[PDB]
Amino acid sequence: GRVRTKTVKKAARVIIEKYYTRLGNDFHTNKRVCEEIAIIPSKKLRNKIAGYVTHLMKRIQRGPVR
Amino acid sequence: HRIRITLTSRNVKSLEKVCADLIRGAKEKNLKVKGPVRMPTKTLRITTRKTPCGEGSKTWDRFQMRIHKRLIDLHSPSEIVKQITSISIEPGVEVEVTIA
Amino acid sequence: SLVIPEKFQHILRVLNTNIDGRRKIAFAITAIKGVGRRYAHVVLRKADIDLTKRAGELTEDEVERVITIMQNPRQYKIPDWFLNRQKDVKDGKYSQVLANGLDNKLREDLERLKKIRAHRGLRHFWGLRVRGQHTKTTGRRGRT
Amino acid sequence: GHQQLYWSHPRKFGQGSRSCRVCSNRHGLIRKYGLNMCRQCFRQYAKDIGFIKLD
Amino acid sequence: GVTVKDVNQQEFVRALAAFLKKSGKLKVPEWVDTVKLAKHKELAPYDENWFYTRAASTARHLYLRGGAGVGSMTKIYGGRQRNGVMPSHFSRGSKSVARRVLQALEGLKMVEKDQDGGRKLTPQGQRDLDRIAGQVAAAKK
Amino acid sequence: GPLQSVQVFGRKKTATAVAHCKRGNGLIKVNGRPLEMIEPRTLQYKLLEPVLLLGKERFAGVDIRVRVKGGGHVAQIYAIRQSISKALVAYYQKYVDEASKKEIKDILIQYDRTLLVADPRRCESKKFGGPGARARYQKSYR
Amino acid sequence: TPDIKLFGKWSTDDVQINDISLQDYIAVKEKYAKYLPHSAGRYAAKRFRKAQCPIVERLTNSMMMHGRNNGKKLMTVRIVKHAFEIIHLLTGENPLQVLVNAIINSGPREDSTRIRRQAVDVSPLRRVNQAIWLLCTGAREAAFRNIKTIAECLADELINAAKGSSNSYAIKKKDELERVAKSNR
Amino acid sequence: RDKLNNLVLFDKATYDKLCKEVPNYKLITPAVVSERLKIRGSLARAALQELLSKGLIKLVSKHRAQVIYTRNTKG
RNA sequence: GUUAAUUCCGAUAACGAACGAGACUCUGGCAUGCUAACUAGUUACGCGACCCCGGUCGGCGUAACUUCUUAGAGGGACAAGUGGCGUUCAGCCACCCGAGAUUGAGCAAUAACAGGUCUGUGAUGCCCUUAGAUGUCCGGGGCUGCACGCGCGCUACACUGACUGGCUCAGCGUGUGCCUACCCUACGCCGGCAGGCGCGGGUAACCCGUUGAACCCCAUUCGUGAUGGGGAUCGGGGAUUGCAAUUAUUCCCCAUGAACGAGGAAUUCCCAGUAAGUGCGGGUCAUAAGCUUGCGUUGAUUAAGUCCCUGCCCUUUGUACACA
Repeated sequence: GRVRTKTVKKAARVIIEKYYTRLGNDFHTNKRVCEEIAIIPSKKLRNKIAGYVTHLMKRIQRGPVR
Repeated sequence: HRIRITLTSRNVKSLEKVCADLIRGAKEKNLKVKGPVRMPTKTLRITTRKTPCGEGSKTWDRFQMRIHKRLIDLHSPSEIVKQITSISIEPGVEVEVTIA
Repeated sequence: SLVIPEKFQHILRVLNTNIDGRRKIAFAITAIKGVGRRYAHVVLRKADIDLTKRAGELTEDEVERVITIMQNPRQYKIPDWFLNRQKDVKDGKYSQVLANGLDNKLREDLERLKKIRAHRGLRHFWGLRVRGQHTKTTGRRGRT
Repeated sequence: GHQQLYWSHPRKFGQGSRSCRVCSNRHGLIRKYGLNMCRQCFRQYAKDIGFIKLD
Repeated sequence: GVTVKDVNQQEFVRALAAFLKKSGKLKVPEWVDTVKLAKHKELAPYDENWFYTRAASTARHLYLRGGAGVGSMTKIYGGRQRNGVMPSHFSRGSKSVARRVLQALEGLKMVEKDQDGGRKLTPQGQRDLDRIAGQVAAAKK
Repeated sequence: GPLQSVQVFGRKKTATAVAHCKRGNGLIKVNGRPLEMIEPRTLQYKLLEPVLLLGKERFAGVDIRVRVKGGGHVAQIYAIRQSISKALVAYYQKYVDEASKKEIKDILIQYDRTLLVADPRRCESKKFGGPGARARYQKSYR
Repeated sequence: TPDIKLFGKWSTDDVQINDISLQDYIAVKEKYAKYLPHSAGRYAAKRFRKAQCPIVERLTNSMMMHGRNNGKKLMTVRIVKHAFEIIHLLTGENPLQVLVNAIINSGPREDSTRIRRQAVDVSPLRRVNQAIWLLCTGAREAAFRNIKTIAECLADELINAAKGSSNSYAIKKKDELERVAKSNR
Repeated sequence: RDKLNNLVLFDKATYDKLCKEVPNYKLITPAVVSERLKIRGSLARAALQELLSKGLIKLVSKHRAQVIYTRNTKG
């Protein structure tokens, strides 16, 4: 059971909405980008947010996101 | 001249700040100083009952008190050691100064 | 050497108790009351006896010697910590007692406790536990 | 005498010579590390002493 | 040559027991053939010369590590205390038997008492132990 | 000349065995004694696995001395079994070419993961209300 | 021997798996054979990872039962090794081949279950499991309160199961389960 | 209900049978020897030690629990 | 639809939200990279001892270092990548690379229990006693009592075992007390043993202690006999703690040697370092673990599903129940 929650998902949507140019495709790049732009108090939550950012960027490269 | 400082503390980052301040003080006062040696920590374990009486499911607590100890050697006279240890003390860290 | 020899006895008569010669010596002595495994090993070690032999190849003068050694523990160099009657009440003699005087001294100690009417003798006469056990939960198959 | 029999009991041992240092009762004493106090008051004042439930 | 670590210890202790049978001057106590080796054992040993084999074991333990007094000997010869109807535990060996082993190996020179307690092993004993190790090696070759 | 000291550890649950490789002759010993006398003696082939899988030529030039602490019998046997293989892999990585190191690593991975990768399985803690980590005491209804 | 693996003194090859249904579930050929069946673990973490465990290690792990023997794997490796020695000194063939033939001739092809019970066929891995359990139960029943040792009893059970003379307890329970399944169908 | 009447030492007929038929058995092991000759297992192990001292059987693998002996070689 | 989850996707008279879960802290392996080490070791030497240049030495000391030891900042894993299923969203399975691709504990929402505790309190309300006391102390007994039944545990019913020697491996830990009168023990003698006597070390990575623990490994004795399994009961004796052991406080020696041949209906716990075997620490302790809580060794079978039984959670239906 690996399902993300709303505190990960809405924060990741705000990060991609405000910083779409700084974010990219590579996980180990945009993980550090999200670390520098957002104050996340824990590495586990930071990795969850970065993984959902990578998955939304895959959705953007596949097509439009609602 | 070989004066020994023992740092015993319950909290972690406060003890780290105290020993880092002692390292910076020894480096600014420019004496022959050894590295801070970490003695292994001690976890005081207490296992008692949650219930005051003995009526209910058998539950047990795990009270853990983690104590830590470090040591720093100094090659300096006693006045330098007292001048360093009399500045920037906090209640989390107990300091023991041994002359010999 | 390991075949059945002559004069092979199946039932030995040593201290009014039958001994099966099918068993080894150091454990067929133990069928006699008052002597067990440790005291049997001590007697067969203090006497010049190879204990690998069975209980039917050993001779009659040799078992008379074994009887004399078992009846006289002091004179054949056996210390005073294998004896079941250290510091006896009546004679005060350190000795090992064999298969009839064991029960005789046991019932004489019970008769002494009965004669003095102690709590130990009262619990023996009542048939209960006497070493301080607990009869609430245990001791059911002996009493109905 | 009354002074000779009011304190004629040896209190050098046992669970009645020692007691709690809050309740002064003779049950559930935590004699470990010189606490010398009952487990209910230990649960009450473990936060003030320094014992915390980490794991 | 070789040391005792190149030698199988199970036949090596029997070889040094045979060496003590060949020598025969250890001044054994009178109460050897009637004593139980520990408080937790049950029977007397099946072998009549267990004292020489245990002296061999004492020699190789003191060769491997020194400073082993009576408490360390009771620790290495401790085992299961089978209490009967109660669960079994660990118990130490008997003090006096290993003490007589040390008194024999001090009466004839194979060990020597050391400072701050303990028994070390003398170079004469090391000579004899490595020569019998070479004997067991030449036997197994 | 240059000392080719290679110090490689291998970890069981408690058993940590450190193998030490250098330049020398074909001798392998653990705590001073060789592999021929390590009790239990049924796991002699389990200690001779890297020798039989890699030949005597690959071990003829490397001497191995292992210090051992922690664990049990099987734990220390598997700890030294992992440590001598990882020390040989690190020696062939550092001082000779990487191709033979890669081939020997491929042989070890095709044989068993225990030779290189340590097991992360450790003893789970006993809980209150049970005699073990998962078992519970026997509940009595009425 | 860097080319071929010698299981003790026994070769990996010359193993003729007759049943095509068990060629994936009997892992004895060329990949999972070792020197000794003793190992560390991890084979029972995943569902179908149990099939990749070798059958000699599975017999080794299934032999240790009944409280007092749970946790003596070196000791039951000694048992299995001496039992293989007795199997070779009686039959004269490969004891691994004798054990594979025992699994094939002792594994029941049908069983009864509850959906009044109905007869259904079993999985091949389940059949290997049932065959190992029945032969281990027969060996332990033959060695319980007997002069004949556990290695001799396990050797006699595997040889009687490979022969199929209806003398092994595993063969008898296989015939009993086959009769019950033929009855309630 | 049943009691094993096993012999403790050798009879003449049993000793001749152990000298005749036992070195012709494929399994020469003390449990099978005791079962087929109605003797003790310890007496069977002593008979195996006597046959090892005589030189009629061949050891395979000895152990503290079970010893394994077989026949002489064919060639 | 999906998930361990009111966890999300998406429709939608809903929108904005809040507690719980999730998130959080600690524990465990991954680091040959950083910080450090004479209260821990490694490698090279100076020696000394032994065997025939080489090997060993926890026997000594030192020129570097943290790989083994310890604890701090950290980093590392997130469904990250590929191939399938699926509104192509939420998500699921397998696999390469990889130490982990589901470790465990704590905390844990609203509301309720006529649950337990007045025998934890100098937390406390009401009632009772209060001098021949229900206050307090002393001496003894009892809380252990025994035709019976129930519950949690320990030992076995054996040859996969018992006994005897040899060998060989840990970490949680604890250790000299306000009153407090009571610590852990190295080593040498006396004794079989419990133990006794002397000087030492330790307020603890210094000393116990390299914590030489068991099962397990090897070699004899046993031979299917309630037998060398088992140790219930009982007699005689010797010591330790305490003012006091009698109702044997506990430990040791000898001897007596019962049931028990795998246990009926019924019932408990569990699926990976798990169950189970096995031993070691703390609390109870002056003397003490057949209990409990932690830790270590060996270490599996079977399953990756289900509402069949027992219960729980959403939707609908029926109710003459609402101490339901």
